[PDB]
Amino acid sequence: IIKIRITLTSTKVKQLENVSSNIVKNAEQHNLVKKGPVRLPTKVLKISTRKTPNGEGSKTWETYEMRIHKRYIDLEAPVQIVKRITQITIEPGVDVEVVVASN
Amino acid sequence: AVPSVQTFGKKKSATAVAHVKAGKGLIKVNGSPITLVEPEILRFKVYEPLLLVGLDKFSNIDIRVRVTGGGHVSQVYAIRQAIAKGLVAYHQKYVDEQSKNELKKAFTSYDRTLLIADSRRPEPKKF
Amino acid sequence: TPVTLAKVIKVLGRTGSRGGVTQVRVEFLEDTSRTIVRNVKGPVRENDILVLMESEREARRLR
Amino acid sequence: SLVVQEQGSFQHILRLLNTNVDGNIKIVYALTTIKGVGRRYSNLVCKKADVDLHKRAGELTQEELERIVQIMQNPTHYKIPAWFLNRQNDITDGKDYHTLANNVESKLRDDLERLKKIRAHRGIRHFWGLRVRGQ
Amino acid sequence: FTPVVLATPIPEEVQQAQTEIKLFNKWSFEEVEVKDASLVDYVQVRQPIFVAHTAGRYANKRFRKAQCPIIERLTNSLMMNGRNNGKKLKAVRIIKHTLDIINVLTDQNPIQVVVDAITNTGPREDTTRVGGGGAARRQAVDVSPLRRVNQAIALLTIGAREAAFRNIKTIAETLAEELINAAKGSSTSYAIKKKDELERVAKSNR
Amino acid sequence: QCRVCSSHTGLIRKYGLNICRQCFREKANDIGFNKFR
Amino acid sequence: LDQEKYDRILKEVPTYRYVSVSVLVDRLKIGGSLARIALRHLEKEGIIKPISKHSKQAIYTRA
Amino acid sequence: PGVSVRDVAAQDFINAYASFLQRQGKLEVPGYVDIVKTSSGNEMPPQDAEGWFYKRAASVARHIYMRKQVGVGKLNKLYGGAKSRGVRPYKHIDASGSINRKVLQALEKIGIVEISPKGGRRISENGQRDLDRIAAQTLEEDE
RNA sequence: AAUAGUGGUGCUAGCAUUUGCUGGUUAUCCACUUCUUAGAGGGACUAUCGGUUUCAAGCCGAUGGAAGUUUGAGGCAAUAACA
RNA sequence: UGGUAAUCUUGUGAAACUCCGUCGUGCUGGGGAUAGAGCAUUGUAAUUAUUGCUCUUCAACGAGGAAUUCCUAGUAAGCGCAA
Repeated sequence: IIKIRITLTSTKVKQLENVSSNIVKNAEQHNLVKKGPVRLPTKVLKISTRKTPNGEGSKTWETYEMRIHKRYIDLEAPVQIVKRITQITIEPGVDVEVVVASN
Repeated sequence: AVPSVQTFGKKKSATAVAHVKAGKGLIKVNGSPITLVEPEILRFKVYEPLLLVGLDKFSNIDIRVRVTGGGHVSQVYAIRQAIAKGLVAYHQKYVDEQSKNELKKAFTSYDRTLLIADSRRPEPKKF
Repeated sequence: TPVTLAKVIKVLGRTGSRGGVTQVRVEFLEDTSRTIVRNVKGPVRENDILVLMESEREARRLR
Repeated sequence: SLVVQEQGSFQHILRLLNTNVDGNIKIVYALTTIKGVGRRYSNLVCKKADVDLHKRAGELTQEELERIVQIMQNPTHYKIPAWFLNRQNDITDGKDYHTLANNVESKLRDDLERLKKIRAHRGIRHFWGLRVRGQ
Repeated sequence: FTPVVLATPIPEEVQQAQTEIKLFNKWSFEEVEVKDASLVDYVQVRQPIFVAHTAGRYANKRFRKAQCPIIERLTNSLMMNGRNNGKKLKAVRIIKHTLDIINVLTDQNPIQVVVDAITNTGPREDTTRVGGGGAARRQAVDVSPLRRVNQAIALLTIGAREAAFRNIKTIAETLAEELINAAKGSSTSYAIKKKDELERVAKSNR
Repeated sequence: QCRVCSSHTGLIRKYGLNICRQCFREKANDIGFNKFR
Repeated sequence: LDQEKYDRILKEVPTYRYVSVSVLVDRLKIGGSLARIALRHLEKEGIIKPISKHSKQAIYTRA
Repeated sequence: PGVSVRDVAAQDFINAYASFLQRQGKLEVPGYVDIVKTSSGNEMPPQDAEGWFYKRAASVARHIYMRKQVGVGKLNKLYGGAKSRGVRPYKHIDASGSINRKVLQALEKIGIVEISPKGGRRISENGQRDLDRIAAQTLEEDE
């Protein structure tokens, strides 16, 4: 019966809109109070490294990339409602977290 | 309530939001009157939307604009983008269209980039 | 001074070691029956005014 | 401003310890013509001199040419800090002094010649540089 | 003419004849003056101007190049070497500090003194820029008008730099005397006396 | 450390992975780095 | 050092067309601040009809 | 007919204000104002011999006007120059702190600017009824 | 959309004051998405007219248009003696 | 103190440029190249100056012979000071 907050920061964007849909699905079949999935600015990683094992040759480089997407939802529910549904929305590559911060 | 609308104008990643209200007529560039902008040579570039149609239609208005971003040169171009297109929202929500197009024709006869912002973004190098 | 007030009619082509000059067809305004070519250097188009001095001595073609 | 017309009385040659100054310039630029004193040093002493900061040689009071070396010869007497000096905490006496034009060469050779020949208090491999490659 | 007021206290002096069809803050564009028949087409862009600074898009087809204003063009040429590439704000300060020093030198129209000046300095003849295939010669040739105006303005500009290099006088003092020298046929300025000798040897070679 | 392929220099100290860059081009796939631009 | 800053300027001011720092340095004794203080004195004298002025330069003419 | 601080000149408004402060003389002016310059990056103590201490102290009040709070690190990273390094390329200036530490404390004695609970020194109703009121005294300089 | 922002209602300070223009901050509360961020889609095809050419592939102007230089920039693509 | 991260550093108040001044064309206040005196920090340890702030000293250097160029319209050039 406490306001909670869930985060999920994954790297397969197709496998994050199935999870964020079924989160808001079973909450709205029980019709709790909620606020929509707020989508944060994504983070990209990069490292320039030149493309030769030895050093003998012409010079330009590579650039590698890795994309991290992160979005989070706030929620309030009785604890018996939420403690079951957070255990049936598992999927590989996906991270789930629960925050009950009510300072 | 009061007739009120929002416009915005960009140049080279420099934004300029606008708030239009109705009143005696105050034109506020980020909390200051418009006659004090520090590139003193470019002071008349901001005067150009006002000095095209006459000083008439402004005893029923109120203008508050605020900017971010860009350098000391682009922000002069950014404010007159939102201001000039800010006047037409009155005349496209409240006042009729024959009053709209006569200044629409007056602006774009003189400056195509007073209504439509430029499209000349930068470019990556040695990649 | 002996002016030669001229008007280009037809463009023909560039010629030269680099094609830096262009041969056109030009007309004299004061005598509208003067078909003559001219080795004009520069960006050229229709309907231009051409100052000129030597009204007759001109190379009809170049290598 | 105005037109002030004085009767010349300007000295193309000065005499402040063998320093002959073309004094048709600013007086802080006049002192910089001597050695050991620059515009980072001469800046405050004319401000210590309490005069006009635009004058030429033809208008200077005659006591002040005595005064400027008097503040110079008594550096720490009239509020000069420790970070406003050339020669500081000496290896021979530990005291702190400044230098005029014709004696920067003093405390120079004798202080290098010990590092040049005697293999001195620090100079034993600082012993060939101003001797073999930069003598 | 009936100075209306707003909640902003607006000065009147920006509204007197500026709200009237006079446009530039000190001069106008009624003064239209044609000397050559070549300049009738494109140089005097009949449009208003206030500051002579805009983002022209003319550099992606060679004839939209013609439609930019003349006063905009001369300011563009002031970026000369590796110290003034991109100091456009410095340049317009120079130019608006030159029309004032033009009109106080016993004349009638400060924008007039340059539009007649380029009539003289558009070189009517030319050499060719070829050797000839070993025999490094110079043959019969003439100049296009849209090329003619380009080199016309530029040789006036470059003389002023060395005219103001390393001497006490300023840039605006040079551009004053140079253009009134260029206004008449005098050949006493370097802006003139290098285009003349080009045309004189062109009267030889051909 | 010297990891593998004749390298104790040019290590990638960033992001806390510490790989010799000769032996990064063949391992950058399965870490999940990929080139796109 | 009394007359050269007294007769060529206090009497022969209105002879020219306009006044800048160019005319005042025609004597090799009148230096930069000396030429600068000339107009700085003369603006009090009212002969200067000013046109425009900023920190790099002025545009001044006589009465 | 009533103005804020925001609708006056920028450079000129400081000049008329500090000249009034030049008539005041109520400043703890330390002894070493002759020697110590503004930063390390500048080359010389300024051509102003006296009024520069009035100059910086006026404008620091001018900058806390629009702002919420000012510490000391901010006006260090403020003061208009470029560090020369000689033959090596340039770098940005950073300003000295001792000449700013006391002149921020030199206005608490006259009821202008004081510590916010958020952690910076800001104006309160002491200046908000007086510093604007003497900015309203600059309106006489508008004519 | 308190991990972005404005729009009010307030507590609240200036205020020329007199209607007013600047402030005021946790929570004074409510209402908002234009600007912001990220998902889902849309939009440009050289469109439409005028020239030109074996009337063909196309190329030049034109007005519209956020955009008319492959729309701007990259990534990706195996025949070969550097033992 | 604050910050495991749009919340904190950080609006990363960057520089050129911008007004008001001082300066006056001389290799002068342009240009600081070798240097001696000093105070600091980092590690087990800085002499052969690891770097950094003081004051001094200001020495080649007046646009470059014959030759020859990683960089394409928000492009060439300046100006950054982020990993």
